[PDB]
Amino acid sequence: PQITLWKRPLVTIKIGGQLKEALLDTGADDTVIEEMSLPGRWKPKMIGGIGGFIKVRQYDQIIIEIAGHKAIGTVLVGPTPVNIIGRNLLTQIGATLNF
Amino acid sequence: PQITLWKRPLVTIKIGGQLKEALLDTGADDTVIEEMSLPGRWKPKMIGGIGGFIKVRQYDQIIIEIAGHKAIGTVLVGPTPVNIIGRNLLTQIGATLNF
Ligand SMILES: CC(C)(C)NC(=O)[C@@H]1CN(Cc2cccnc2)CCN1C[C@@H](O)C[C@@H](Cc1ccccc1)C(=O)N[C@H]1c2ccccc2C[C@H]1O
Ligand SMILES: [Cl-]
Ligand SMILES: [Cl-]
Repeated sequence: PQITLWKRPLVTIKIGGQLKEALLDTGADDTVIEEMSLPGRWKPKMIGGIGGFIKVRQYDQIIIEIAGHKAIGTVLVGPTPVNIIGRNLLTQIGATLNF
Repeated sequence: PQITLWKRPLVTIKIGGQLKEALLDTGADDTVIEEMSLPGRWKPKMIGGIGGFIKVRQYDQIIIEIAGHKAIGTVLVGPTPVNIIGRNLLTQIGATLNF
């Protein structure tokens, strides 16, 4: 689809068997989801936002369906105020910014 | 252009006669620039992201060029970690996300 930017570009995702709303975020290097369980091993990470850093758990090789499009990649889980689809997964669904 | 997301979507902007690097950020509601001088009066604003909030100075009706495209709109100034072009100006220049 073509998504305009008049409002936040929120879409439905499926991750870990769960449906969530998430933001398509070209400024985000990484994908960051609110607290949930994911399978496999994880390691801690600190990631930096405009207001400082938060501690997250990093899970690799996680499948996500983003507005109907499947992708696999690293997903960070922690106390993010909104669920964020970052560039590591936007690339996989073929998302571009156009003007 | 059509900008892919394999790398950060950094572009050159022009504000106050000077060239700066800035991030095209669909996840940002507003545009916020590192400390610089802008004309006129400012209003207070708090902006929140990952990690919490920062206090910024809001300047309205500022002339700004984004990757060659002319805009006139609200620019926030404050201790942002990187210069960010958000949706208020991305809409002005006609930007969309496409996949
Ligand atoms: C991986 C992670 C998510 C941590 N990345 C970011 O937060 C980066 C940080 N850099 C910076 C960085 C920090 C440390 C190291 N390298 C880089 C600047 C750009 N952000 C990306 C932003 O798009 C993230 C959004 C998230 C958000 C959206 C809505 C509500 C809450 C949080 C963001 O912070 N957006 C906010 C935002 C942004 C600008 C202006 C106004 C507003 C309000 C709000 O829309
Ligand atoms: Cl990845
Ligand atoms: Cl591509």
